[PDB]
Amino acid sequence: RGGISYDQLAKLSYEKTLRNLATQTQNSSKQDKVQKDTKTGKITIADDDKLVNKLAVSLQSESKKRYEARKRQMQNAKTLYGVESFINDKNKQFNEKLSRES
Amino acid sequence: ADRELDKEGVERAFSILEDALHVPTNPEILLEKYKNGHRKIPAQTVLFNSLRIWSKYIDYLEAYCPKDANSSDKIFNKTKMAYNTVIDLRLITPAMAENFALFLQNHYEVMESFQVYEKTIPLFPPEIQYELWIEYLEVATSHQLSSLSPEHIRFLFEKALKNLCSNGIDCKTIFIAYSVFEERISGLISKSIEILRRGAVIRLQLWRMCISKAESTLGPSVTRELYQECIQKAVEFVIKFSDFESSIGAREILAYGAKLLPPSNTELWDSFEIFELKHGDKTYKDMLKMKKVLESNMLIDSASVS
Amino acid sequence: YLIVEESLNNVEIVRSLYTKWCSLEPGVNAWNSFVDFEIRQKNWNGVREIYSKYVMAHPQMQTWLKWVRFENRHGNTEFTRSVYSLAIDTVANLQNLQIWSDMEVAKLVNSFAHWEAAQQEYERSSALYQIAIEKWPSNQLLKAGLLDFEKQFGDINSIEETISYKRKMEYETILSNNAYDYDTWWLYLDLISESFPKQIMQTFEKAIVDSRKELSKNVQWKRYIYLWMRYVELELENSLLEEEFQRLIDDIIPHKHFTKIWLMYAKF
Repeated sequence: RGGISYDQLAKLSYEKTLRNLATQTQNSSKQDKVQKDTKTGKITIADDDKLVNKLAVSLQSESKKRYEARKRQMQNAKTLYGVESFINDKNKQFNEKLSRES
Repeated sequence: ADRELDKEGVERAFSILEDALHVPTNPEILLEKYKNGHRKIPAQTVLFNSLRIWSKYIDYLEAYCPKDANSSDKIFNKTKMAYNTVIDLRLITPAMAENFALFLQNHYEVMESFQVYEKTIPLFPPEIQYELWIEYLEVATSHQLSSLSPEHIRFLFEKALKNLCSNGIDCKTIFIAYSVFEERISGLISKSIEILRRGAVIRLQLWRMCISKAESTLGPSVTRELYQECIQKAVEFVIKFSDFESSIGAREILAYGAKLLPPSNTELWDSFEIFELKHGDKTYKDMLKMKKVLESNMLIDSASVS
Repeated sequence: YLIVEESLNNVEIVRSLYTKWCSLEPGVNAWNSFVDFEIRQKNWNGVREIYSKYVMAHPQMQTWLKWVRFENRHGNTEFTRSVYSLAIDTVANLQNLQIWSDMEVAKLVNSFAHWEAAQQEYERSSALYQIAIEKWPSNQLLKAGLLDFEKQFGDINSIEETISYKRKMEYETILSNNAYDYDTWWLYLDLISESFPKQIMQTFEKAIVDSRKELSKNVQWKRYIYLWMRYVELELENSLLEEEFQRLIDDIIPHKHFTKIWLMYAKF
């Protein structure tokens, strides 16, 4: 059983992002350089303006999904348990932590 | 295929169906690129994978081959390569793996049908291997053409019996088939330690009881060891079996009645056991009444504990 | 770093990144994602260069057998046996380093042989079992994995030749462990009288009658007696009958020279 180590979970989240990137290339199919400076050691890479927007929007959208999934998990966490007496949200939150330890 | 089989020859029915089954170079890549392909890659390329296509192709071959084929014929060489291609494509169902091994045994290719069981058991998970090991071990011991050495048949059991009880199956028959055949070819009662292992794996009471009958035929020295080991709801049944062994060959039996009644709740069947041991004599209703007195007192002690 | 440059379709920057990352010897998660990267890019000549380096960074059979699962996925027969020839020589070349176990080298010999069975060359499947057992006489797993290859692909006399050896080693190791199990002797002798006939066949019959006191024991000697008798015999018979016999010696003198050896054995 066990938890997943940070090497495997980095690998699994790497594979999920590759599969999602693969379906974005599949969906883009269905719907239809390096220059180093001489003066400085600085390096310049030509990019399309697309796929930089697409990465930025994807990182924003994944952040939205994880935010709202945790926010909905917040909603369930403060609506499920009501047996034990508490004082505030942080009481029920800490006594959920003690229930997790059992 | 079916319209052409009636109108034209089965050779015409093969030839239109041969064009379905070209295994081109690599089935692993084509199967995966089809599954990963989002409806763009046709199933024309991965048409070989379909089991339904192979079974009714083969059933034309196995119907068209004569009753005496003897491996000289083209068709028996053709249906064997078409059967072996299904195993190499690995799309073979266990009822279909029996139909090929049965196929070779009718046409006197018995010693190659043991290869057929050998290739496939590895591929299948247990709870299905148990039905192949019955048909494989039975051909080894019963079929008349199979001339396998008695150390080779004993290899086929104790490779299976060790492997198959390791994953964990009751294995009631294989123990008995390794128990029954030991007299017909070897002819000594090594049967017990071969069948003791059924009783002490790591139904089982129904394997232990029939054989402890069997050594009372041979010799009482190897009975009494089992009577000890038999007792070490299910526990109560084992105690009853020990009492029966004592009757066959009485104080040890009564003390055993105590050991069993003390093994576990209810104990009336044990009372039937001691009563049977008393009844077996052709001495005085004194030890018996004393026995019922001891049992009743023990029941009163149990009531006090409760 | 990778999935951003994957997202920008900069395939030459993830390739330059992976060449550096696999130079620092990080672990099998990096290489396996680097061989999965070239499969995406179809660079078949490049991914074959990786497994050349990947077996040198992680020398173990699950990296070598991963490379033959790569080649047998594509069906190139000329490339697959070249990897198979490189994998089995490196075990032989680097035998003294002791980095592949007995169970570990058995996976290479079996996956070499079962591939050669599918390539219809049974004589190469068969001969490598002999070189591996001789090259390694120590590992029983390669010897036992030799047998399952003969069971599937061999002709019946060859299986019975090899079966007789595994039964020989397994009957030998029980009798060395368990002292007096007289029913395994009456098969272990008949293992050697049936299929092993030779100097060993006579020798065990000495080694058995060494082990022979029970009612359960002494009839085994009766077996060795006739096993000797079917083929000295009087001399061993007097040595065993010494267990004790005044009536026997008087019975012996009246019917030893008078009547036979069978009469002599009747006293025993």
